[PDB]
Amino acid sequence: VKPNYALKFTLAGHTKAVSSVKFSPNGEWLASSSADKLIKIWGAYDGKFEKTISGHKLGISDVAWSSDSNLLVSASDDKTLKIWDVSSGKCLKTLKGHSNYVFCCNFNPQSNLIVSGSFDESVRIWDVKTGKCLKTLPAHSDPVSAVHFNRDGSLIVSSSYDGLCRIWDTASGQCLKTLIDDDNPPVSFVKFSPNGKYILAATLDNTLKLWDYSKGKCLKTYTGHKNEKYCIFANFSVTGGKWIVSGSEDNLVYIWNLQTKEIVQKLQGHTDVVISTACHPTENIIASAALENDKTIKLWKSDC
Amino acid sequence: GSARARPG
Repeated sequence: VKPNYALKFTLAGHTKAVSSVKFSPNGEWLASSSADKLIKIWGAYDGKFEKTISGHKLGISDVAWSSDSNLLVSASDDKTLKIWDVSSGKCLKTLKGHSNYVFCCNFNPQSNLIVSGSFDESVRIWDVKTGKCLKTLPAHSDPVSAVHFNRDGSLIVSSSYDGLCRIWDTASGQCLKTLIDDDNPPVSFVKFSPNGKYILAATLDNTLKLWDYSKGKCLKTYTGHKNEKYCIFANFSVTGGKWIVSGSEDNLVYIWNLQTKEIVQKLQGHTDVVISTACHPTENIIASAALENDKTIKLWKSDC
Repeated sequence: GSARARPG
């Protein structure tokens, strides 16, 4: 069977490239970050603009939700992360210590920690309550494109333009595993699978790969899209059929069958690089967002 | 802008 994602809403309002969209864990909201220095909150089901959250002095590259859906963290070119109370819109904490653009960020499931990756080639682990940087990992030798906690928070996966994917022990900060492949093309994105056993890694040779990271074996590859220049988010879609979902530099959203690797759908409508996609936690809904020549978020809905 | 929205 194949999905039939259809366009439901186009969300306009950002005045520069959108950089990242994330659904709240409770399914109610979509958060978007933008080069226009703003976070915007939208209704996940009717597409209705809810609010604007502001305070970064430069554009934002990533945003992430706490498990209880009450907080956001954003990563900015202004070298800071900010922790935000969604209901009030207030900045609760400004996390300082990176020496270049902060690129990627995430909460752990407990949501007592934040992990960040930066152009300064480090991964930092931050205390949410106090805002203090707990650890600075000399993780990579080029900008860090993605950081993600596994399901119990005990592991972090990081990716970098240096061509490496690394698995880190959260508590000890030591590197547990380094994944290298072929001629080590830049790794533009990585994240754990929902069950925590796999990682999905994007490389700028137009390729996504599913890895058993402990065994160091590439189980799947997903190709056919265009990804040579940008750090594009990819996703496991698990609310219906088991798909892989990714944006693309040919302005399309691609959806693959996870097991067969075949493309099962291509979503048309954006007019610039689809830098970010996200999958709704309970419904067969995709959010997609695109760069400067587009500036919109689209919501798509499928029967499976 | 933002680093993610720039090529590299």
